[PDB]
Amino acid sequence: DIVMTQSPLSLPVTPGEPASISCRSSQRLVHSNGNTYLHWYLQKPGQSPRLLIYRVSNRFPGVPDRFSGSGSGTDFTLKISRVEAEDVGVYYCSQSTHVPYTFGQGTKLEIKRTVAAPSVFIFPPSDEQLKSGTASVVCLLNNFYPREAKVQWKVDNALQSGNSQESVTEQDSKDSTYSLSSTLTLSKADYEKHKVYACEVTHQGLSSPVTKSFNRG
Amino acid sequence: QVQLVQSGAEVKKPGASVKVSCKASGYTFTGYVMHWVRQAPGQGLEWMGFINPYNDDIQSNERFRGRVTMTRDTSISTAYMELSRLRSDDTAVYYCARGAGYNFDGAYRFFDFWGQGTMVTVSSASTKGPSVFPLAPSSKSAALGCLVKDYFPEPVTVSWNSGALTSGVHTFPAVLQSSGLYSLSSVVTVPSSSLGTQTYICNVNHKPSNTKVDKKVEPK
Amino acid sequence: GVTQTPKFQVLKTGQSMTLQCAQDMNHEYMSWYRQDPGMGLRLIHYSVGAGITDQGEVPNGYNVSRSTTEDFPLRLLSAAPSQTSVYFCASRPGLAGGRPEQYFGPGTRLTVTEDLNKVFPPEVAVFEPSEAEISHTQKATLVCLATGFYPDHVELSWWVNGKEVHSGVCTDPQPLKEQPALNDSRYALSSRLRVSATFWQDPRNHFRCQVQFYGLSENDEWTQDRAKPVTQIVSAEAWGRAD
Amino acid sequence: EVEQNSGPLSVPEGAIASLNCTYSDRGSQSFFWYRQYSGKSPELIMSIYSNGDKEDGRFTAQLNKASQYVSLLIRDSQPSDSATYLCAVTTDSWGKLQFGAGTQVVVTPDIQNPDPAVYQLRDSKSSDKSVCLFTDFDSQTNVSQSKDSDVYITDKCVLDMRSMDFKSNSAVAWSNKSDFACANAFNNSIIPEDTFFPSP
Ligand SMILES: [Cl-]
Ligand SMILES: [Zn+2]
Ligand SMILES: [Zn+2]
Ligand SMILES: [Zn+2]
Repeated sequence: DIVMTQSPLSLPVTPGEPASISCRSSQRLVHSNGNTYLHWYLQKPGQSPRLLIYRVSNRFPGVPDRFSGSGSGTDFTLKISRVEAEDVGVYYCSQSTHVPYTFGQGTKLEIKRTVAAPSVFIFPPSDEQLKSGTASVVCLLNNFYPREAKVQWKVDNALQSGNSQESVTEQDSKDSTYSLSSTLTLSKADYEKHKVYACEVTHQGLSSPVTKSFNRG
Repeated sequence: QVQLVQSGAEVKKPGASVKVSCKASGYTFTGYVMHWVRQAPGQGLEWMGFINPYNDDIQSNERFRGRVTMTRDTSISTAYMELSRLRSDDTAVYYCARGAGYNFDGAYRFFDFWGQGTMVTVSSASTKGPSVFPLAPSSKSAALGCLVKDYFPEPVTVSWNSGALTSGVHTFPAVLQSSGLYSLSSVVTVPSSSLGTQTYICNVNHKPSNTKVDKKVEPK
Repeated sequence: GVTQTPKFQVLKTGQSMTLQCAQDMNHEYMSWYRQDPGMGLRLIHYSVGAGITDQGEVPNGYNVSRSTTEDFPLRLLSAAPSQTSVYFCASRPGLAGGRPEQYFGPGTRLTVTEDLNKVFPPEVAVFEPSEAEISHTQKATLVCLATGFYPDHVELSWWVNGKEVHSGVCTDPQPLKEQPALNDSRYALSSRLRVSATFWQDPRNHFRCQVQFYGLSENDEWTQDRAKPVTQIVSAEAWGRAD
Repeated sequence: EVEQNSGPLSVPEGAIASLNCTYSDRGSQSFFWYRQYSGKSPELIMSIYSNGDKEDGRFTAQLNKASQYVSLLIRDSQPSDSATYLCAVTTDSWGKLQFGAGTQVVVTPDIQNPDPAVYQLRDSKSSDKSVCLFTDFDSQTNVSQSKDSDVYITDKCVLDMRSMDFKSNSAVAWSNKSDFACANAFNNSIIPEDTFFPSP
């Protein structure tokens, strides 16, 4: 098969600046009929891919004119003039001259809209979950940049560890911010043996570690 | 109004078979070829093959030759892909993607319209429907949500007031617990005041277990 | 008398259209008809004088506006495949007295499709007269063939030594469907030009068959490997052979 | 309602073509005839108001208001007259102009010296591609449509070399099948036994 190789796999860039992704093939891609079947697709979060550029330099209908392609032989390049918030996603270069069709690894676009702190929200477990012998406490960070955060759960001021998982959404289309959701899991038995429940949240967009808490159980 | 609408998500044990359908609307079905592309979770794209529904001509990726079966039914405007002898590393999203070449034109070598996709999970483990618990709003001057816990396999989908409420929501990537079952949270911010006004319900769907739950989320 | 543009137009489902109709007579009454093989002529809209309009027989998808006395355009909101037709603009004097004669404009041929990849230009070929026809009748017939075009919007013409010719020609009144069953089929057309044997066998005489095709514009978008099926002239030719 | 004589009317070159028209309401005042060629706009050719004849060139329109009947005769009918003729009627000076369905007229030429034959003609740029021409045949010989989906046959069309005094009919037929020569092409038509088939 033809291997496809994109240059930066992770490209962060501030709005209104130039962005440039390279792509490179193990062989030349000129079909016998004369055309060069090399393309560019973009995948946003929670969507299928969408064609931007086809046959090196042709923009697909709908695509803004700030996107453009070039190249010949083995080296090809996607260029964006003015990067905006809606450009966030994964950029794949593809080859269709020979069988089988092969894509590149993908290049993620991060936007360098800077510094913004989270809006924290603790949640006690529901009254109906507690019937079935388990208790889930949820700490919600919301709309923050950069992505780097740290959550420390504390129960009766005792730092808990290795009993909670966290999950994080992709960078948003509009505000260009992330959101996070940690979940401490305890038994019903152990839940009732304590009272003060809290998540401590450190982030470089905050001055001092904000913390939110409650008490029952 | 070109629309490609695929079959819902499924679960199959190792060594078995799965059959994904893709149904076209708003164009002449026989005019364009139909490719299939897959995506494993947190991975790139892989092309499997195509079927030209005019003449039944077929190409395939060497990797699947023997295992993959692409057919078509022109009367109902539907193309099929059937993969068999399923290994665990065939767990992925499977897309159908239309070629851009009308009537034997060379533009079929790139794709202009995709389907919504089909998650196929290969596992010996049992199917299980979720439990849905509220995340009641704080006693403080406003976020609430739904917690969908203990389901297998992926995926699920969450909406608010039958799809009416859409602004401010974040539905999180699922988390694989040590028990082998999946769990996620969906949340949403609303105005400080309007907890007494509005009546919020989350609509959870898990198709492999055939589960539909309409759970109220209100202060206590 | 009556002016009407454009002559031909192809359109995609959902697009919007504006049909221009001017007239240098000082007429008060102006109307729009449409003609389909089944029904015949059908009144869409009309205007008794400048500043007022009203609804005729089949008005649903159409909008009219009588601004000035001269002009009277017609507006299509969202094009449908039902609205594939020929549209005519008409005008009476409408004053209480003499000359109640209605005069029609040239007409506009409109075709609407689900997708514009179904439009193709015509392939054109000239076929030279047989040696047997020259021998048996002392005459020579050339034949022209316009093949595989869509939509049905074409004007065939014959040329000799750089000047157009009407004498001794005839073109088909109606074009053939290559695929008669399916209702979005491509089209074929033939024409002839007959000429004395002596004239064909002069090697200085040159013949040319032209087809003006009315398809897309440079504005319309195109994702296809083949060349954009734009408005163009395709043509083929033959010299006289002295054998 | 404006009702005309139906179908396509066939008339020999030089003969007279009769067209009728009848209307419903007695209040009708003006009466018009239009002439529409294939793929063109209607052209006004005659108009009557009072009862009786009105003659103009080879046209003769006639009106009788009592029987609510209108006519158009075409003397010495030429092949150029082949078109479809619309009848039109109004009550007022600004009242609605009600058209009729239309009556198609086909004027078949007088082929005095017929010599039916099927010739084969080759493409200018390819000896490979070729076409079959059925020509110089008598009027009242009808060419039928193709049965096969891959064989194309056009309908008969009338020619006129005006520098001479000669008119001929012609039909064209072609196909991409290797199973196709000019001998079999017009087998679906009933043609003269007379017909000339030269060597290919
Ligand atoms: Cl026919
Ligand atoms: Zn503890
Ligand atoms: Zn404890
Ligand atoms: Zn092999």
